[PDB]
Amino acid sequence: DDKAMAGNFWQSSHYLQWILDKQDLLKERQKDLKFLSEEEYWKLQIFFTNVIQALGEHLKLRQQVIATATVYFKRFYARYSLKSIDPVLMAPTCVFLASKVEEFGVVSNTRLIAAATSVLKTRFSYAFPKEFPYRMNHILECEFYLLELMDCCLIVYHPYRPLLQYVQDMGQEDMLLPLAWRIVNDTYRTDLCLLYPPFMIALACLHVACVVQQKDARQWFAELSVDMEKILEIIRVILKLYEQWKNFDERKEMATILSKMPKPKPPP
Amino acid sequence: KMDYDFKVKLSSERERVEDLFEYEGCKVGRGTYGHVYKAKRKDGKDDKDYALKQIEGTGISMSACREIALLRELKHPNVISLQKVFLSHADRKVWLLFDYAEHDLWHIIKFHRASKAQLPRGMVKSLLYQILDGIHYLHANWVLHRDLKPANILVMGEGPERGRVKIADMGFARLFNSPLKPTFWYRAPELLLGARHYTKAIDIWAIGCIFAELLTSEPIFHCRQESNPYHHDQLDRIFNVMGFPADKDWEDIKKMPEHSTLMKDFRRNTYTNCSLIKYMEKHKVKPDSKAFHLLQKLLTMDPIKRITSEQAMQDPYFLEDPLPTSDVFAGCQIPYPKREFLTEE
Ligand SMILES: CNC(=O)c1cc2c(Oc3ccc(I)cc3)cncc2s1
Repeated sequence: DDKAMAGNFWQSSHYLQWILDKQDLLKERQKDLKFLSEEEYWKLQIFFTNVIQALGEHLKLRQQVIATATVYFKRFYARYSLKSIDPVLMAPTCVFLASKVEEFGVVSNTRLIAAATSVLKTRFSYAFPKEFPYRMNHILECEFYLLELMDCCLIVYHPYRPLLQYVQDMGQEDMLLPLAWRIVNDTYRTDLCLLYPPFMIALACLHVACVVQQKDARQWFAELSVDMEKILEIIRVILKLYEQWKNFDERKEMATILSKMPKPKPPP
Repeated sequence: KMDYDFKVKLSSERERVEDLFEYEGCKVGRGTYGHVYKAKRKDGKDDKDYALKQIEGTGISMSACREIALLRELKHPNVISLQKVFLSHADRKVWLLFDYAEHDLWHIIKFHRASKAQLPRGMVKSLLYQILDGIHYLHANWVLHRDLKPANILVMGEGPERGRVKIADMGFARLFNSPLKPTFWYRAPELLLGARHYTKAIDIWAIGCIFAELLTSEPIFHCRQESNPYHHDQLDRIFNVMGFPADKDWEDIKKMPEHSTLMKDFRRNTYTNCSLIKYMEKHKVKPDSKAFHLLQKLLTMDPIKRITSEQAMQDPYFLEDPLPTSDVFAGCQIPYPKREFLTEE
């Protein structure tokens, strides 16, 4: 565990700059909703969340690095249009940059490209007819743009750590953590990480886990000093995600949705 | 492949280091990190001196990445503050901007050691307190420095931060947090005996060394210069100063990878009349001073018996006259020379 800056969230760039207003986000999104429906935009985001996950697993990265790379991606496109940079290029760039914020091992250039090439063909050929078309020099170029445009904000906080402390506090690690952890993973298929402090997301995921497993934790939740209204908002987003998940067939739909994307304009 | 419009818009808005800052010929530091220049705003009438750091190599390396990642978040008066990052796409170089520190402990201690051919009363104490303050802030955020030495204890010159310590050049990237992955005067004995990981205590040892050097103007574990962590002569120097640890002093020493090597090379009896007390007595430091007792608590052989930075800040040393001051120069005229520029090719 890379515990750098762990107790500093309330003074962090994450909190001070990258907890966004839901309306500002929705307004910036409009330019891309000229081409895509709100539903199709969400489906795209889910899709690339899954792409980043697959790349990370392939490179044997711990979940924390993958989550960080996922947030970079979300942050970039929260601000800039899908057409600004090919997300097929952005996704591996996020993984690459995130992996460098850690010092326990390095992703070489060949291993990153080989991983991008291999994951897209074997796991995502339903969305992509052609092989991965970018070379490492494109990744490096994209990486500079990504760093610049995130205002060099690299340290990202995630729900996993507070979740661990909460289930420990409950004394219910065996029963609840696997399910709650998995629900944290699922929240990255939504905008929650741009809107809420991660401990709130942890609590919402722990709550849903408790409900799924018919574990009464009302007294424990009462003993907390938190805005429970906010937690309920988060829970509702989680419940909505699962309904979208049910109605979404990304393998059947994503080629169509990708073709609708606005594409980068070439130079004249 | 980017959007053309997106690309030329970003190109048009991009702050370029050579447009904003004058630093041609104003190099003040060179090293493995890269180059450091004294810089001034070309436009905004700052009349404020800056430090421009061009990071070694191209692209963003693990070293570069982690340095930016952590400096982007760390905020403390005694830790050098990152003002801006410039990314130069053409040559793929990274530039970091800092407020400029006229002075550092390497040059300040050197200036004194030459004068054998600390003048304000509480300067030494003030320096140490601020060093401890800064390292404590890092440690509380689970950030190790890992390369502490006089040369990167900076001190601000004339200006609104006159005499304020700035800890710089944190060893932000170490593979697997290991010393074993690519002088030793400031290295803790566990490092020299094959410690696998940097620790808080290893920084505290280095602070102890710095404190002793401030008191005497001499590096306490001075040794000859130049992959394997074991360095015989450096251990010899430490034992010549500290004495050779008893079993009860450092019970876990047996767990160090190089312990058997130490045994093969060193006899306890070689150092029987060696102690920090005798060492400091030869350099006119009173062993019953609060200063000495605190120094002894920093320079503990066994890392787990070494005082923490917070416990050090609470030492009654700092309650004794003269008290630590925000300005280590305490209003006094700064006699130290300004930095000379490097015109070497
Ligand atoms: C790796 N070095 C650095 O990160 C920095 C060097 C300096 C500096 O110049 C110095 C030049 C030589 C020495 I020795 C120490 C500082 C003056 N102000 C700020 C900084 S930040």
